[PDB]
Amino acid sequence: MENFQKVEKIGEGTYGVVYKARNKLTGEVVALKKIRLVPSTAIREISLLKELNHPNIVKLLDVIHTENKLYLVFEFLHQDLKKFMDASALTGIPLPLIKSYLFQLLQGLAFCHSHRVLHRDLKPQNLLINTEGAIKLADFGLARAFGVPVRTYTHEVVTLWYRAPEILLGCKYYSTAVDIWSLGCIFAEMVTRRALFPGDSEIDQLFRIFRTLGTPDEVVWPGVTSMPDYKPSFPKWARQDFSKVVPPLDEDGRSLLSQMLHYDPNKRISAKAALAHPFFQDVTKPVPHL
Ligand SMILES: Brc1cccc(-c2cc(NCc3ccncc3)n3nccc3n2)c1
Repeated sequence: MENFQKVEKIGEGTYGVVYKARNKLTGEVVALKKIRLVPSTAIREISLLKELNHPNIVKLLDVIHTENKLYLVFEFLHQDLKKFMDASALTGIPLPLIKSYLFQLLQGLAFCHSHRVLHRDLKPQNLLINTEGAIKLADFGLARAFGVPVRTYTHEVVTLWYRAPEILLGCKYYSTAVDIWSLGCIFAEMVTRRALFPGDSEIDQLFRIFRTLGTPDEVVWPGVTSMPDYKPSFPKWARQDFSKVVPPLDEDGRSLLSQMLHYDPNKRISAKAALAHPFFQDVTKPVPHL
């Protein structure tokens, strides 16, 4: 905390304020995250993340716990995907770059998932990009450490847009499939230049999902009608063709996206199988203009 000079507020994250900072001694530029409460379970979970190192995962440099306050020190990246998508609304991200980013994000997932660590709150705001054509996932593993609240510490609404349907339907246990759902929602958003499912409450989110993909049933999703927040009185909507949902996307893309958005989490494609999908046959790594 005093080992760091604040350079600038980046924003108010899920768990606290996020700062760009400089290591006062070493001069290293880092992202400093304050985690508002701390519990031994959290400290032990966090420490395990220091080993979860991968080029597509923002590096956890240190955990500082002093005076019952908690700070996480990460590798700093200059830009996130949400700002990048906004900045390129006029023209859209070129497909070769969307493809490269999707490819790298799936690599990040495949790595963490193989160590059985989930993100659970993937969203454009925590996908970070550099001037080298790289993209990295920020805040991996934190949801398991600190929970995911409804409001941030500054009362901002945590988005539901990328939340998997099994969460919304009140599953007690999350699998890695929840991240593949979020990431498919982001893939669709990069392609169309519009969020796929911009829900503004849990039921609005669910009902937006049903409107596009069909109200799930026992045929598409064995066991769905027995989940805690499922109701027989949900309206029954018919599925739309993906040709209509993500129009410009080619047949490989639409086929991969559909597998990433399968209702049944057990059927939803894994990150590892997604990397082998023919969509990625001609993948390259362009530099974004930035
Ligand atoms: Br607020 C908020 C919510 C979720 C993630 C981040 C965030 C942003 C960046 N940098 C992107 C950025 C930097 C400066 N200004 C805007 C965005 N970094 N870099 C390392 C971790 C990290 N976490 C910030």
